[PDB]
Amino acid sequence: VCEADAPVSRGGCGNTQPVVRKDGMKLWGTWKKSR
Amino acid sequence: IKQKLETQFTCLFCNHDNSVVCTLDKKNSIGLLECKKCNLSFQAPINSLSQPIDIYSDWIDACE
Amino acid sequence: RTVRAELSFSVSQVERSLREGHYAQRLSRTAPVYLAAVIEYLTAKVLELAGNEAQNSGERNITPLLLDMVVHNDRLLSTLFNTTTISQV
Amino acid sequence: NIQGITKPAIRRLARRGGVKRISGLIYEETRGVLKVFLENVIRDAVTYTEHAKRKTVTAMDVVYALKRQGRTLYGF
Amino acid sequence: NIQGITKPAIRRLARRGGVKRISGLIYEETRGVLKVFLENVIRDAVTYTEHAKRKTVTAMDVVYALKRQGRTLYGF
Amino acid sequence: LLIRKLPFQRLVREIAQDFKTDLRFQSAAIGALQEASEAYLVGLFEDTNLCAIHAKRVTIMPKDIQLARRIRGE
Amino acid sequence: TVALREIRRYQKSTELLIRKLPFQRLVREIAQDFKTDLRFQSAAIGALQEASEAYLVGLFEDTNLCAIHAKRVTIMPKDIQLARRIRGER
Amino acid sequence: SYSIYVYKVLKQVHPDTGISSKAMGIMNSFVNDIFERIAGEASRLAHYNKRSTITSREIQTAVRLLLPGELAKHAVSEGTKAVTKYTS
DNA sequence: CCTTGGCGGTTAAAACGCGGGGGACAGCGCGTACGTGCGTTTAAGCGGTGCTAGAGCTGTCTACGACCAATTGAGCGGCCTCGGCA
DNA sequence: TGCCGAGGCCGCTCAATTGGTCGTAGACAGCTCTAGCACCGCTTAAACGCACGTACGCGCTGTCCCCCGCGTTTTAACCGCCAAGG
Ligand SMILES: [Zn+2]
Repeated sequence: VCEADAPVSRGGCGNTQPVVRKDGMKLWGTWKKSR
Repeated sequence: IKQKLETQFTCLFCNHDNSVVCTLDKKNSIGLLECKKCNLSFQAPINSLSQPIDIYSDWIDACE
Repeated sequence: RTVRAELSFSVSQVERSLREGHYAQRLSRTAPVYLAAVIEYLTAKVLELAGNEAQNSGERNITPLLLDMVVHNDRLLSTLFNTTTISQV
Repeated sequence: NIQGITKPAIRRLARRGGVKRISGLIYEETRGVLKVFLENVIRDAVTYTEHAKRKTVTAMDVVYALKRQGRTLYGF
Repeated sequence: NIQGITKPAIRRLARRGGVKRISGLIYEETRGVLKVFLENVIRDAVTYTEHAKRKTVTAMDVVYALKRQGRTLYGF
Repeated sequence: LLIRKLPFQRLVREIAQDFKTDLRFQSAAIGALQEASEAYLVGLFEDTNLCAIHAKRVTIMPKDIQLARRIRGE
Repeated sequence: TVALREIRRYQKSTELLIRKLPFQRLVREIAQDFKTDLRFQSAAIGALQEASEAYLVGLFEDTNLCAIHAKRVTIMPKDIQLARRIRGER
Repeated sequence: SYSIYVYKVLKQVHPDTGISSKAMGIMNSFVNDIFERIAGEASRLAHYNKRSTITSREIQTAVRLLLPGELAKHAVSEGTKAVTKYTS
């Protein structure tokens, strides 16, 4: 997850990050929406 | 360990394709189909050799 | 009208909420001034005690622990919060 | 299961409440009181979610379900 | 006065409540509970009458005052 | 009704005088107040009874009433 | 004594007393029994836990009063069976 | 919504004491609750008398009904001495 | 040479048996103040006309504030200038 | 000695002001309802004393189930290893 706060703000936006996968010439990202 | 697999099968009710998820519990021989859309659930027995196409086949016969 | 009435809440935004809440078909001329005055009194009575308790305890800011300790103490307004629960999370 | 509400968590809660010594037949009762409280609040939270055509029970559905019991919750 | 709430009328209420035996100090404690209940309901009934620009407390002002305590009253 | 209705009316008018003056009452208003008051007292006595029985006390005492009222949030 | 100590401590603090994970599992289980795979905002579960713990704590206050009323220092089933009855929960 | 005015009243009542970010959401849910309770009650009042306009008199009665005792007294004195200062 | 299928290794704490030692539950004794059914006498309670009018019920009349439609002014965010602490 | 922090200027979006309908809200009249407040006759309901009884409470006992501490140990939940494939 990209932290909005230091582990104090680090400039983060708080969003969780996706697991990006390659499928030929296309890239797919799977985000885990907030078990 | 359970297997959570996405499939490219069409739900027999809501007709959304690529939205059926198959959960195969081999420790208890219980397979579970789930939609991701309308989320209808269907349970059926599985062996050790079964695959998402085996329970999805049993779901087609359970309707007809 | 807020400075003219020498108040701190906007009679306007609250009036807009009343229009959006559709609590009636038509408001009065001085009904939102009374409601903002009354609301303003309740906020300046709760935060007056939170600011009295932050300096009585010695705290600098106002935490939700200060709100939970005040509103369930202070029998003046503890009756308003008989059935409330500040989450503290 | 309801067994996740353990013995020392009910004991801790009792300590917060002001209980000194606690008899054994109180955890099950609490487990049975807590389950009734959740079955009364989650029913209304699921009713607000099904009314809002959602699938995710937000925290405002829980605040509305607690508001329908005279248990207003501030901070959400 | 509150003394019109006689000893045997509280005794009758207690009997209607299922009480077998009554101590000699319930009588002044029940009048102090009844006076608080009337001071809480009549305040709201007088508020509805002063809001309705009347001088006669009708029975619907009493029904509204009991409705504001979770004591809905049918038949008026 | 278990209370002399008239006494409930007197007491009522007295208490009411302390909130707003020169008030008048419909007879049905007083009757409503009496039904409500008596229902309330009866229920309270049920709960009090339960408290007394809880404390090897089936016979209500002021202590029992106070417990009942505290748990009711009164 | 240690009991008293804990009461002085817990009453001083406001952190949640039930373990998060376990509570999340209980809520999702119960909810699963009404509607299958219901997704939850984290704040929804947090709301449920705050509400549940406040409820249980208050219940334990009343229960304590019921035990003390019966000249006891230990809370039992007859206490809750009384507190909840007078509350109009049962 | 109402969070910008809670800090503005706090600057008057305690210009030295600050407030947190969760306590601002608590005071903002408190204000939106006592607003949607007073307006709701007032709406009930305007229906019981078959009126159509919520005046300041239905707000004064909903304050007398909702707030218990001295908070209602003080609540009705501040609204009256704000409407009179408004009309002048 | 690299990344998943199931599997040890990775913690805060409780799954607490169970060794120790005591607060306190429920039955049992005694033991005293209070306590209601029955008794008296009463002062208010239930049901009837007689009288007198306040304001609700229902009717049509006259009426002033909101709806949605074109103007247009102030608060706020993105450029852009000014200025003393490091 | 000089650039990023703060206030000012130029755009954005929503709030404030004005003019025409418009049915619903406020006035007002005719008129019957049940609440108005005053007196009878009778009666169900209420004020005050009794007394031996059942309930309410204090004190001592049994044994007994929660009280406090320790140790790994296990689910649940975070971090690294077996040896098959493509
Ligand atoms: Zn489907």
